[PDB]
Amino acid sequence: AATGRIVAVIGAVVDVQFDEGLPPILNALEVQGRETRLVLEVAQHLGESTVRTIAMDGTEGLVRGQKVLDSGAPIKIPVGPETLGRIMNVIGEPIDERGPIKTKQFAPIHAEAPEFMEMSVEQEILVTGIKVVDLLAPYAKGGKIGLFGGAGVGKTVLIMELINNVAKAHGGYSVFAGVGERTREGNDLYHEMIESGVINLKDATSKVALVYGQMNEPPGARARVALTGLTVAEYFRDQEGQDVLLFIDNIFRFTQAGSEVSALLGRIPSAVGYQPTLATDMGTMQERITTTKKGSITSVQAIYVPADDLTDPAPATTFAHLDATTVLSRAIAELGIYPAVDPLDSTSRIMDPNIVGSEHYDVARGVQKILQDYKSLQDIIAILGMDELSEEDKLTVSRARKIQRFLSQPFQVAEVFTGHMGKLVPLKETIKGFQQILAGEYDHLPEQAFYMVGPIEEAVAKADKLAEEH
Amino acid sequence: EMSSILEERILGADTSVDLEETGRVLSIGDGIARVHGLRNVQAEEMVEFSSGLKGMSLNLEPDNVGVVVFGNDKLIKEGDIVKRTGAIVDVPVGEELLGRVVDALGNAIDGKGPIGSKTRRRVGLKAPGIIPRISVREPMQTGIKAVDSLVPIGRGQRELIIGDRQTGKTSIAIDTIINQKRFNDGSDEKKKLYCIYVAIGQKRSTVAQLVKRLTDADAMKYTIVVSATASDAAPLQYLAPYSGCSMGEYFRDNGKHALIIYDDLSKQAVAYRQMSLLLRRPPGREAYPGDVFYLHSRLLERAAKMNDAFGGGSLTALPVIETQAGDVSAYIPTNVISITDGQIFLETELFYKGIRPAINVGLSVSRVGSAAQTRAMKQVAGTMKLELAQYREVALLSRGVRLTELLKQGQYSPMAIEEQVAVIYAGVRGYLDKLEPSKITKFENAFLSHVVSQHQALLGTIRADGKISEQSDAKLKEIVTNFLAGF
Amino acid sequence: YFRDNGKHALIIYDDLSKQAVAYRQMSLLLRRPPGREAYPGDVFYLHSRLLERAAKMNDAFGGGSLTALPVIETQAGDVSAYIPTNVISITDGQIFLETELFYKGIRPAINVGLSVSRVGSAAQTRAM
Amino acid sequence: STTSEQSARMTAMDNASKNASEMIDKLTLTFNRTRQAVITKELIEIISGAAAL
Ligand SMILES: Nc1ncnc2c1ncn2[C@@H]1O[C@H](COP(=O)(O)OP(=O)(O)OP(=O)(O)O)[C@@H](O)[C@H]1O
Ligand SMILES: Nc1ncnc2c1ncn2[C@@H]1O[C@H](COP(=O)(O)OP(=O)(O)O)[C@@H](O)[C@H]1O
Ligand SMILES: [Mg+2]
Ligand SMILES: [Mg+2]
Repeated sequence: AATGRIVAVIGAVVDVQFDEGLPPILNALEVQGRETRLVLEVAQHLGESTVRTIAMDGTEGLVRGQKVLDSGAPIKIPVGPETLGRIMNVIGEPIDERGPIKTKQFAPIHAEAPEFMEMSVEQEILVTGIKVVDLLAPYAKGGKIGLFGGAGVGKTVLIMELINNVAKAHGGYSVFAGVGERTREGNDLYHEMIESGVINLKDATSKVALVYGQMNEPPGARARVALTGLTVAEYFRDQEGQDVLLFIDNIFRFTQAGSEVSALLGRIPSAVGYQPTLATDMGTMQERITTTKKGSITSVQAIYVPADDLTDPAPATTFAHLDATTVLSRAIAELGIYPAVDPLDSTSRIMDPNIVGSEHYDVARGVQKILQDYKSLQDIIAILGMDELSEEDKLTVSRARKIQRFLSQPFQVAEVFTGHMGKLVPLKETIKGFQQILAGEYDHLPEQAFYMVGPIEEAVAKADKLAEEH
Repeated sequence: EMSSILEERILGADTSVDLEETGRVLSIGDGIARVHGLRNVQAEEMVEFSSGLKGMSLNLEPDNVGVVVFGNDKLIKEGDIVKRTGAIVDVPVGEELLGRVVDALGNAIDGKGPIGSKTRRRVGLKAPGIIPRISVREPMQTGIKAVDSLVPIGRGQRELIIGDRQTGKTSIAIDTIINQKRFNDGSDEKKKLYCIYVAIGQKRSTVAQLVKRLTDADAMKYTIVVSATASDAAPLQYLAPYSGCSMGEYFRDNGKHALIIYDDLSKQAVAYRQMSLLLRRPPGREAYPGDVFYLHSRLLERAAKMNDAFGGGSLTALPVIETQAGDVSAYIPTNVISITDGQIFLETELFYKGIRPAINVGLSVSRVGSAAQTRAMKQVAGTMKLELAQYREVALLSRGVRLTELLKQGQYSPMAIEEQVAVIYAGVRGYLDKLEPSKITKFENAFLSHVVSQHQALLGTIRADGKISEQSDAKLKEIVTNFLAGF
Repeated sequence: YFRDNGKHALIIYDDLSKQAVAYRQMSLLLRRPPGREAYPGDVFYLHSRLLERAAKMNDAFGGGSLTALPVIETQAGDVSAYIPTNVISITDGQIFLETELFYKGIRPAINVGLSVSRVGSAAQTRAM
Repeated sequence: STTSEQSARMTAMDNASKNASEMIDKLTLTFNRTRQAVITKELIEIISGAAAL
């Protein structure tokens, strides 16, 4: 096809001048004369038969005038069941040293979002075994979830506990896309999925496909790897009808990489410093991760929050794309409460009495009401002390602290930190325990009897142990 | 000496002349040189200016080349000739650097002559992928009781040392470097740790005194010091961490174990912000460029632990971050917390209250942690951590006070793992619950001297086995009880 | 003119905030690079080289003087805004006026806890 | 009881003033942080507006 010449190299932004046969936007171009395959994705047409492109790998060693070849199609990755148990990078090459991925078809990573007449409405609660999640913000089968959190508050531990519970109990070809995360964590996940039998290195019956572009990758790879994993999941949903799980961690890195290349594309910076096209990029990417009438994609996404802002344009823009947000807090994690989910900031769309039932709904609303009352009291509690509160106020503070402690839970993936064995509290135990703590059936137990327990039976047992030993 | 000049300095003197490719400086300013020419120069290739300076070809543009000047742009004028070197920016690596102080480009600044390096390695290489790595298992001993017990560090890890100014971060790194002497002198060559100390934006006098502290402890013989101090150009303070990281990747790739300290990364982010703002790039939060996260993450991602098919080496990174007023929710602190595998929070309240090292045990964490402890240290430190959590909950109480005073340590005093285990054992079994607190340190001192002067056999058994067996358990029990009766 | 001829003058600028605003507009329209709150770089210079001409000449030069009473209008009592910062760092003291003390019947509404005069007591009369 | 109430009141008001000053210090830290961020944001607005000409 068409051949052109590099005319400018600035970071990950390469300008390529074609003499004839200009390539459409979003096409893939192969730089000629390199040891490893370097792919440039067309982003703009500058005129003068020049295009501007974003490089999917490093641009060092590139010389002005180097040959570039046009592929005639966007980045195409192999899609199919043969991707299960394999690791592939942003451009579909296997990075697990197990040979080529011999699939029958390749899909472009740029596609159109499903139409409005394909949207599905069904809303069925997805039980995760986590107390605060299943009580205050239940997830939904086939709904986008999203886990917001600052730096080091429990995003990856929570996403791995969700992986364990849901993905292991599942039967529908999970997919994991590591976007701008630690390569160490990717190796850990690969090997803990090899040992658990979810990835089968021989006699291939795997049920998870991994796609990884990590912190070490240039901005173009970190900006398109989410689309690559998204494409794998879209294949599993549409052309098989399967019920896919899709885990994305971390998806703020997509916006951040767009912001890193936006300056070099010559665009006036928006607010904060992000690209002017933040919301529409997030929309074109996030509207493809969706359940249709053809298949179901349960999408859990970790979302980094820069400097613990939550009003930074990237988290603020992500909020509108999710059905059940779970917001972790640093102030809570400094109290020792894990998972550090903020009870008064995590929402859900199925938190509706006509879906979860009046029992669940009323218990959740009461828990949130008592926690809100405690928060509003906290200021004069810490100024004057509790000795000045009303007796009803002392009761609301007591029950609120107890509910705080009961919301925490030891995680199976956190035995290395908690020392306790991981508990998986089913839904009715959660509802009943919290209903009882609300009613006042435990006004005599010490508050530390609820910290890091399973169901309320373990709380009463821990209280008995504390009372007898001490 | 006279013939030390005609040595070969004249005969072998590179007095060649070759057909070189050149460019001409159009405009020097803001530490960036717009250069005309260099048609075949590569992106990120090192060029050499007329004054003997060096630069990196950052912006290949249609009509000019933007060159980042590694030095003072005072020595560059418009019209200067700029030669290609054909080599993407790289630094000398090898074992010939151990004992040498160098600047960010690999040039010796210790006056001991040239580094006899035979290998060069690029500063901007890519970190290893997913397959070359393997989980952290081997302990990286610091010699500090608090760190080695509660916040263990393995080989191949990234552990942030974060805290305000003058809270003992450099002291922790220097003790970690001094502690590796007991391993580097031993026989097992899979426990030797070669240390690297990159000093960025620091006072040059402080770096000289650091090299002195390392030479007095005879730790320079296995330590590289890369120095890009406060008066050096911002591009040099930008490059220094990657130079040090390549010097450490040399050991990581050849089946050896390196440790690297970046002191600190906040100053490298400040230098990169200077360069970015002088390049008219859009400033984000706190005027930092959009890719300061990438700046630190492509660097701290090269600290890996290879598997036994890729050599089995490692590279441990201890990046340092200085917070303002104890704010950890700032931009760059949270960036590096997002990159690393844990933190060591040093506090000003603890440091001012005589608790040194002022490690906040409740906030310090090590995501890898347990997988890289010895068995004996694990045995005693599990109970110690449980009791410390109990004590901070109620802030038993006397046990907690006893333990926290047992965690104090002196500067330039890294303890072997056996002696830390002995002290923590004497603290965690209760054997000074009734000794009033202020004598504890004294007791500790005396106690350990006892255990090292007379019971060397028990310590040797702990060293050989790695665990404190039931036999050694009762042995240490009678030792500590007999001493306490004597004390 | 009066200072250099043995006489004594007293000049009031009412106020310097609006002079700084006029200069900011002028320079912004001359395309000069803006700084904090779009003030130019030398806007400090602007006032200092103005407020430094107020001096007390020794008797070898005539013995005259020129006293300056520049006025500054803060916003919500913010005295570390850019222009108040500059003019506070330039002058030899300040006389703080407060709305809250204005309405408490304290008139002139001089907040004495904040009002400063570094060369004050040396000028005061012996009786006072 | 009169005695043994003025004492309790004195110590309680001591605790109140101490806690109030602790909150004052922490809120002052946050205030300085916020005002620096505000200055930065307005400067970046002015600069990005000047760069579009
Ligand atoms: N473990 C310790 N025990 C006792 N004193 C200590 C200890 N560590 C440091 N100090 C003392 O406190 C001082 C702190 O110096 P240090 O360089 O270690 O802190 P820092 O975090 O690096 O501060 P800076 O930003 O200035 O480099 C040391 O000079 C030393 O005198
Ligand atoms: N469910 C939990 N129980 C106990 N500790 C936890 C839990 N989740 C997180 N943590 C602690 O918080 C730290 C940060 O965890 P992680 O999720 O990996 O950080 P990040 O926010 O970058 O994803 C962990 O190292 C762990 O010590
Ligand atoms: Mg994460
Ligand atoms: Mg230091």
